Amino acid sequence: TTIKDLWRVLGRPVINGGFIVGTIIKPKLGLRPQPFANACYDFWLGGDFIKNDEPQGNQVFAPFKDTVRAVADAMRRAQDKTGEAKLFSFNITADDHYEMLARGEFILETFADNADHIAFLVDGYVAGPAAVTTARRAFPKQYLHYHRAGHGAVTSPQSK
Amino acid sequence: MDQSNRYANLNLKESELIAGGRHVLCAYIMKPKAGFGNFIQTAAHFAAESSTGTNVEVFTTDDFTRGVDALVYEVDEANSLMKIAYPIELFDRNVIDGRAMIASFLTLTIGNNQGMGDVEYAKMYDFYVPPAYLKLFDGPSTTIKDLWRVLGRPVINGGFIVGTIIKPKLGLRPQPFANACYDFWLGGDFIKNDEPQGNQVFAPFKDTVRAVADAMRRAQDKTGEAKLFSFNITADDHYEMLARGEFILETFADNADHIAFLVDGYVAGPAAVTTARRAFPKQYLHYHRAGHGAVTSPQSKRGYTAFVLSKMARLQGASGIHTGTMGFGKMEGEAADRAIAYMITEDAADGPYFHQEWLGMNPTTPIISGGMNALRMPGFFDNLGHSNLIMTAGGGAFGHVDGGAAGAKSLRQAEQCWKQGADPVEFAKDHREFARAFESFPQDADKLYPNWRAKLK
Amino acid sequence: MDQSNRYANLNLKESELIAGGRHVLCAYIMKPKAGFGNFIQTAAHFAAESSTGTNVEVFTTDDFTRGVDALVYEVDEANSLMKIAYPIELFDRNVIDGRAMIASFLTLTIGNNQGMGDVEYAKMYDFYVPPAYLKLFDGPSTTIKDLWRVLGRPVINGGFIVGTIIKPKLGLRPQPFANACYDFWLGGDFIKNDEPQGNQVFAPFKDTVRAVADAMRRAQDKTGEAKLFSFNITADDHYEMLARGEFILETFADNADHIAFLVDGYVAGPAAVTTARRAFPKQYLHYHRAGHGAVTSPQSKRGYTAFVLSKMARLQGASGIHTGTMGFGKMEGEAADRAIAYMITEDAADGPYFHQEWLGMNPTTPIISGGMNALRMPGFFDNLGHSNLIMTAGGGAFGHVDGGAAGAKSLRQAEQCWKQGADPVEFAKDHREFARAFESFPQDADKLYPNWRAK
Ligand SMILES: O=C(O)[C@@](O)(COP(=O)(O)O)[C@H](O)[C@H](O)COP(=O)(O)O
Ligand SMILES: O=C(O)[C@@](O)(COP(=O)(O)O)[C@H](O)[C@H](O)COP(=O)(O)O
Ligand SMILES: [Mg+2]
Ligand SMILES: [Mg+2]
Ligand SMILES: [Mg+2]
Repeated sequence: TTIKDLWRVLGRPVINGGFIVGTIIKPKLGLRPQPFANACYDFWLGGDFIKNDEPQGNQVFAPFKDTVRAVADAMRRAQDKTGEAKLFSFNITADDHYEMLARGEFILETFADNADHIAFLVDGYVAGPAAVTTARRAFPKQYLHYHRAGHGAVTSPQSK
Repeated sequence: MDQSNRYANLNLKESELIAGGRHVLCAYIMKPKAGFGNFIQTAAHFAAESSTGTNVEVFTTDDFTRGVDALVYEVDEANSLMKIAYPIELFDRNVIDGRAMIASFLTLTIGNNQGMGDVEYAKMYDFYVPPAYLKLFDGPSTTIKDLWRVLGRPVINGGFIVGTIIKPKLGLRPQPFANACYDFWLGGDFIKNDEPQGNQVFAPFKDTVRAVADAMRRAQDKTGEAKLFSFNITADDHYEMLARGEFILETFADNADHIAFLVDGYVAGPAAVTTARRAFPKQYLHYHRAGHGAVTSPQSKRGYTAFVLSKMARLQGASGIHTGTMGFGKMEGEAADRAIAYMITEDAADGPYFHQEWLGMNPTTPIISGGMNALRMPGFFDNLGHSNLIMTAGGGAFGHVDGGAAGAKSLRQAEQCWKQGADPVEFAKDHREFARAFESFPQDADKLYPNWRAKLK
Repeated sequence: MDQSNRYANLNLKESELIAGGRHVLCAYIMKPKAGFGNFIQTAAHFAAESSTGTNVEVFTTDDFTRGVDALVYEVDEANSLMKIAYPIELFDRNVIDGRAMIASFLTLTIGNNQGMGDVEYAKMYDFYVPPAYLKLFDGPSTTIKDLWRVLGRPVINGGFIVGTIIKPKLGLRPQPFANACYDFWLGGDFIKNDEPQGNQVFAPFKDTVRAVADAMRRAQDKTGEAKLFSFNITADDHYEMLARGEFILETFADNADHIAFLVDGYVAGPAAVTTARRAFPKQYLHYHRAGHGAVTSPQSKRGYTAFVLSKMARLQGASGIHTGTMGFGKMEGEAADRAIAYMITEDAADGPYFHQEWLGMNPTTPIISGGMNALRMPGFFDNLGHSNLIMTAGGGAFGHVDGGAAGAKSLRQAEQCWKQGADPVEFAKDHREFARAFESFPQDADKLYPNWRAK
C-alpha cells in the first residue's frame, strides 16, 4: 500500500495527489476515550489524517476497544459534517504477533465501510522487523505507517 | 403488474449518474417474451427483481426501500438496449474488512433476472463502477512487472513472455511431464499446467511438483536464464488450495518467486479466485476461464460477455486472465476483442457503453492462448498492437516437428519477426525453428503464406 | 484434423461402460458449425478438448495417455445427441483427503469445450457417476429430517415446511426486517434471507442477525412452536463466510440448530458451497442458484440444464436446492421438472439419459420458490405428488392483504387443502386466510378458479 491508496480514499488524483494535512493526538498519553475522540473530531473539521501518538494503545485509562469505537464514531461525525473523507493511523504495536492481529482485526471490523480509511502504525525500531512484517503480511491492503521511536540511539550523527 | 412508474426514470441523465458517483450502471441487450409486458414494463420488472422488489406488491415496502431501488434510466427498444442504475448501497460488503465482493455484484445484476418467465433473454455487455465502489475491490497485487523482474526484463514494457501448456492435457506421468517442461524451457520462458492437471492418480501432485522443480533448476543451470511455471491449485475446498500453494512454494524454495498460481475461476467461482488472491498476494494469480463460453459466446443471448468477465476479473485481483486469440486461434473470438485487453491493462479505457477510470488499480495481463502457433502470431500482434503479454501455445510448441525447444524457439522468433516488421516467409529463410513451424502446421502455412514452399524450399 | 479414429469408439456398449464402473458418462445436445468437421469428427475433437488432447497432434503423447482418452461412444446426429465416456482417473482429487471435487468434473466435461470455434453449441443434459467416483463426493450431511426434528415433526415424511423470503429484497433496516420475521413466524415455520441480503450499509449484518434472533425468541414464546431461519453467508472470501456463520451460531445460542446457511452457489461457485458444507456440516446448507438461468434456460443451447445443476448440488452436499416451481410460478420451468426432485430425493432415479444409484448418499430437499402463493400451490403439489419439502413465498406472504401472519396461514392451509383432497374454492369457504389470498391475488384467482367470487 502507498500514498496512492490514501489519495484515492481522499478523492485526490492518484498521481501527485498532494499534501495530506495531519496531526498526532496530544497529550501523548492521558486522554480518556471520549476526550480523545473529541480531539479527533475537532482536528478532522479542518484536516485529513490523524495518527495515534506512538505509545497510545490499551492503557488502563484509555482501553483500546473503547478508544477505537469512540474514534470510529468521531470519523463518521466529521465525515458527515464536512462531506470529506478522514483517515486514522492506529498503533497496533505489540511484542505478541497475536495481539497485533487482534488489534488490527478489531479496528477493521469496527470501522466497517470506513475500513479503507485506516492505516496501521508499527513502532518498527523498538518492536523490530518482526513486528513490521506481521503488519505488512497480515494487512497488506492497509497502509503500513512505520514509526521509528528509538532510532536516534544509533542514527544520530553524535553516534559513530 | 406494471412497475414502470417506480422502477423506470428515463429523465435521469447518464452523465449526472456517473458524476454523482453513487451508482453502478449496467447495459443489457434484452428482449421481452411474447404475451407479457412491453419493453419498459419488462425492463422495470427486471430492475425490481435485480434490487428491491418481486413480481407483486408487498406491504412491507417503505420509502427508505424505494430510495435504493435500481432504476431503468435509458432504453432503446429498436436496438434491444436497457440501461439500469444500481445504488451502490445495495451491494454487500465484508464484515471482516469492509471490502466489496463480486458475488453480490453478480447476484443483483445478473442473478435471478436470468430466470424470469416474462423475459426471452438478457445479456450484460458493460458495467460502470464509480470510485466509491471501485476502491473497495481487491484489484491485482502481482502483475506482469513481477514476472519481467524475475526474467531480468525491464519492469515497464518488458515485452513478450514465450509460453506453453504441457500437452497431453492429461496422461503424462510425473517424469515425462517434467521432461516436456525441461525441453520447452531450453527455448521458452513460461509453462502453465493444462487447466485440469493436478492430483490425478497417475500423476500425483507432490511427485509432479517435485519433478517440475528439478526440471526448472536443470533448465536454469543449462540456459543461464530464469524460467516460470504456473501451477493449477484449483479445488472446491479452500484448505486444499492452501495446501497445494504452500507445498509448491516450499518445494521451489529459492525459485518460489518464479511461480504463478492458476485458478479455474469460472467453474470454481469467485470464491476460489479470492482464496488465491488473499492467501498468496505475492504470487502471480493466473485466471483460467474454462466454461465461460457457455454464457460469453455471441451465440448466447444470456448472461454476460467476455468483456464483462475480464473486467470483473481485474476487480477480483487476477494478475492475468485469458482474453482469447481475438479470432486468430481455435476458440470463438473476434478482432474487436482487442478492446478487452485495453480495458484490463490501461488506467482509463472505453467499453462498448461506458468509459472507466481505474484510479491506479493494477493492470491484469491479457493471456493469449487457444490454437496459437508461430505462423498465426504476426497477424494476432498486428490486430492487438503490442506484445507486452503472455502467450501460451500447447499444440503450437509440442506439435513442432523438431520438439518442444524448437517449438518454443519458433514462438520467440515469430514475435521477433513481428517486432522487426519483417515478412514472415523472408524472415523464415534465416530462422530455422520458425521455418520448421511451416512444415509442422502446413495447413496454417498454405492459408496464411501461399507459395511459402517455393520461397522456403 | 480428424481425430475420430482415436477419440470415437461407437462399438462400446453403454450397458458395459456402466457395469464396468470405470467411467463417467455425459450426454450432450451438440451442433457443429458449418465449414468444419462432420458430426463424428466434431464430437471426437470435443472429447479430445475435454480429456487428453488439443486441436493438433503433439509428439509428447504416449500409449498410457491414449488409455485415459475420453471416448465418443454413442451419437444420434438426427437428434443432435453425443454421449462421451470419461475414464474416472482423469478427475482431480484432493491431496489432503483423497476426495473428489466438482470443479474438476466441470472443467473437463463442460469447460473449454464451451468456447470451441468449430462447435455452434453443446449443452449437457445428463451425466452418470459410477460408485468408485460417487463415493468420493461429500454428499449432504444435514437433510430435511434435521429440520423436521427441530419442528417436532416425524423424521420420516414430516411433511410441508411453510416458508417465506423477507421482502423487500433489500431496503429494510434491521428492526423493520425483524418485525416482518416475527409477523410471518406467528403463522409459518421457515424464513430465508432474500439472496442478496447480508451486510448492506443500511442493514449491517450483526445488527440484523441480533434483531432476527430476538424476533425468533419472541415468536417461539408467543406461539409455543419452533421457528427456522436460513441466513445468507455468501462471500468471495472464505474467512468472511466463516465469520458470518460463527457469529450467527453464537448469537442464536440455544436456537443454533434452528439455523440454515444459504449460499449463492451458482454465482459464488462450488468453492463457496464447499466452504459451508465442510465448515458447518451440522447446519442445513441451503443452495440458492441465482444466475443459473444464463445457462439452464431451454432458450440456451449451451452449458448444462437445471437437472444437471441439481444433480451436481447433491454431490456437493447441498441439504436443499431450489428446483423451481415446474411452470406453476414466475420463473422459467416445465411440469416435467418434477423428475429433478425425484433425482435429488430418491436412492435410485432416472435422468433423461442415465439411471443413477445413489448408494445411500443423503437426499437434497427440493426447495420450491418463485412467484408462489396459496392459490398456485394445489396445482403444484398435484404435479409433484408430495409435499415433503420447503416452499418459500415472498410476494405470496407479504403481498397477502391481511399481513405476513395471514400470508403464512394461507400457505399452510393450501397444503392442507391438497393433502385433504379438497376443492380449493369449497375449502376457502371455511378457511379465511386462504379465502383472502384470492382477494390478495385476484388475477391468479380469476385464471385458476373462474367463479370464486360468486362461491
Ligand atoms: O486447453 C487448451 O485448449 C488450452 O490449454 C490451449 O491449448 P492449445 O495451445 O494447444 O490450443 C487453453 O486452456 C485454451 O486456450 C483456453 O481457451 P481460452 O484462452 O480462450 O480461455
Ligand atoms: O428473489 C426471488 O424472486 C425469490 O426470493 C422468490 O421470491 P418471491 O416468492 O416473491 O417470488 C427467489 O430467489 C426465487 O424464487 C429464485 O428463483 P428459483 O427458485 O427458481 O431459483
Ligand atoms: Mg509521537
Ligand atoms: Mg488448457
Ligand atoms: Mg430471492
